[PDB]
Order: sequence, then C-alpha cells, then structure tokens
Amino acid sequence: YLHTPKQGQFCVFQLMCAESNRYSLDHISSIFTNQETLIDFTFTLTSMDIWALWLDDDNQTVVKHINFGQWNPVFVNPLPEDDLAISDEQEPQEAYLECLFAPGRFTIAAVQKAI
Amino acid sequence: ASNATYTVDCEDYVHVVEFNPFDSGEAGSLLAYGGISYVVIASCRFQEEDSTVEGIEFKTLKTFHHGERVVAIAWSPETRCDALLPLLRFATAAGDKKIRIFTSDFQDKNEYKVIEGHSGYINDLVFCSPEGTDIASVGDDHTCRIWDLDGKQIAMFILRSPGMSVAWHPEGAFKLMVAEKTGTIRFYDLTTHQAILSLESVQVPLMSADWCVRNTLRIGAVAGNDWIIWEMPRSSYPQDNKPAHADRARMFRWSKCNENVFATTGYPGKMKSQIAIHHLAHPQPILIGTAPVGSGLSWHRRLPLCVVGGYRKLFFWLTEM
Repeated sequence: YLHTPKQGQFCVFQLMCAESNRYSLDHISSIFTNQETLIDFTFTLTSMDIWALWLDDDNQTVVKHINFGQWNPVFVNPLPEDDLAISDEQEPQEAYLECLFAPGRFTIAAVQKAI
Repeated sequence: ASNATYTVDCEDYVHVVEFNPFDSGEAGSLLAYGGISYVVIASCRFQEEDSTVEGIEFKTLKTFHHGERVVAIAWSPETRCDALLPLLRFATAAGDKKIRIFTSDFQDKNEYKVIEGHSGYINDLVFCSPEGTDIASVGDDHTCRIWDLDGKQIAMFILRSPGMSVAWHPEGAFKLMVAEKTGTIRFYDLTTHQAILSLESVQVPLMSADWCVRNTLRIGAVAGNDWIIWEMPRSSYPQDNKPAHADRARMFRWSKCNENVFATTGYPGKMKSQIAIHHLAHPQPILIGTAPVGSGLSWHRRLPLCVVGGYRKLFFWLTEM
C-alpha cells in the first residue's frame, strides 16, 4: 500500500529467483483508492483477495475487499441514532430502556463508566 | 384461621363483590356482588353502626339478570338511594369481553347498555370521573380504554402487557392508575392523554393494585407471592415488599378507614383461598381467614370491615383497630 496526499494505491508483486541467485519483482496488479484513510489491510492466497479497512471524512467505518478496479462493500453496522422519537402515548422511560438494552444496542462497559 | 365475623348466604357462587365506596344517603352500606349469570345489589347494616342490629342485617334490594359470568363491578358516584330521586348506576365487565352499564330507580325502570370494543377479556374497570360520566377499562387486549356512558370510546392507551387493574386517583383530577401484568404501574392524565410516570414491581405477575384513599401518596399491590407498597413521589422503587401468600397473590385492597391496613387474597386454589389482613407496623398478617373458594375483595367505607365472595356465601371480617 502506497499512501499519497491525493489518492492511495495498492501494488501486488511475485518474488522471482533466477539460476544465478538474482531476485526480481514481477508486477501482478495496481489498485487505486478514494480519499478515505487506510487503517489496515491483508491479502489471502486461497481467495486471491485484498481485504482493506478505512475511515471516511465523517469518521465512519468503511470495509471493502477486492480480488487482485471496483471494491466490494462490507455493510458495517451504523452507530445508534442521535434523537429517539417518543410517541405522545409512550412513557419516555420505557422507550429509552428498550433502546438502551436492546441486543447489540449498547456495551455494558460504557453505561458502567457513565454511572 | 379466624372464622368470618359475619356470613351471609347467597343463591349461587360469588365471583366478584364490591361495597359502594360513595355516600348513597341511606343508613345502610350498599354492596354489589356478581354471580354466574346475575348481579345482586344489597344493603348491609352492621351491629357496629347501629346497636338495634344483632350482627348483620342483609337485605337484597335488586337482582339484575346478566346472562354471563361477572368478573368486575364498578360503582358510579351518581348512585343515590334518596327517596326524592333514587338512582342506582354501576358498570360490569364479563367473560364475553363486554362492559354493561346498569341504571335503575330501584322501582320498575331498569335499563342496561352494552359497550363493545375490547378484543380480549376485561380484567378490571372503574368510573374515572368525579361526575360518573366516564368509565376506564383494562384487559388482555393490552389496552386501557375510556368510554362515555353512551358507549363511545373517548380514549385508548396501548399497554406493553395485559392490563390487570385500573384505579382512579381519589383527590387529583384526571389521574388514572393502570397496573400491567409484567410489573409496571403507569399513571395517565386523561386531559393530556399522556403517561405521567411509572412504577416497577420487583416480582411478576402483578395481579392487583389499589390507591390508599387516606394517603394518596401510597400505592399497594400484589405481585407473584408478595404484597408491595410504594410511597410517591419519593421513589419508583418499593418502600416495602413482604410475603402475602405461599402460592400466588390475586387481589390487593386498601382499607378505606386506615392507611396502614390492607387485605390480600390468594389465587382460587386447592388450599382454600386465604384472606390475609396486614398492618404495615406488623411483619405478619394481623388476621388470616379461610374462604373455601372466593373471588372479589372489598372494604366497607367507614368500618374496619372487609368482604370476600365465596361458594354461595359472603364472608365478612371485622379487624380490631
């Protein structure tokens, strides 16, 4: 992975050894990225994929993979919504408790830390 | 087990019993009880109110054919026995999921109106206006519904579980209490149609809740095996929680004369339904009565006396104050 200020680039190479113990890189592929910030990447020889993890301009989590120019998206889970709509018929307490204790809704460690 | 202080024979099984909590202008206390297919209205006079009565004077005033098993009875505040303009009004819920409003002059004019719209069994109902114009009902359809006397639905609150008990606030206008089977007690404002507040029980199922008329900050209920008391606005948590019955509590009712006395009933059980009368200052019941199979629990308006319906009998316990 080559980080540049305008655009990122991936390059995949094969290592070649000639009869004279001379090593060279053979060039397999080159893949451009958007203005997203790269956190990590790996690649598999079983599937021939590059797996890559980024943040966008709003700091949301972006994951994509590509067989080594289109990146396949991973549907990452959004964060919970900023505002909770409460009906005129709902007790505010019940609505907020249901949201907070909902499966995958929140992590104990955060609530225990706020208390 | 204390014997009942007084016992009155009835024609059939008593499924519900309610004293008139209002002043009817008569010397006797009005009592309603629901059978398999009828509602009886009676006058009760006790030796403790009039020294000319030996024990209990029980007089049937009127019998209404209902045709269905009555599950709850609510008195209208307009109920008067005054000779100038006698008016009997009460509401009933039955196994057919309908409310019936009965009106009578204690003479020949006997009218009833049927109200439909609950999709599940009605568990409880009350008059929810000082003027006696509005009825609140709760049931297994997970609704609390408000009705005029015309049978039009004025309001509907969606509950999170079956509504098990409903009570009008004794002093504060527009405040309805609704007890839900999952342990939540909600308060609704009938002017704003909004939930104001909730309480949560530590045990489930919550089966009955009542307001203390003498101290409107106190709520009592039965949930699981235990009786539970809250004092508002101090906490959403119970102030007291103690065992009421060895196997499932069913009804809770506050005494109308004493803010520290209440009665509980066990569930229609193999060990004959126990009535337990509690005093908050005591860790144990002050009185334990046995009724062979009994449903309904009500307190006399003035006397420290409670009634439970049973197999073809009403059982009365006087509590020494």
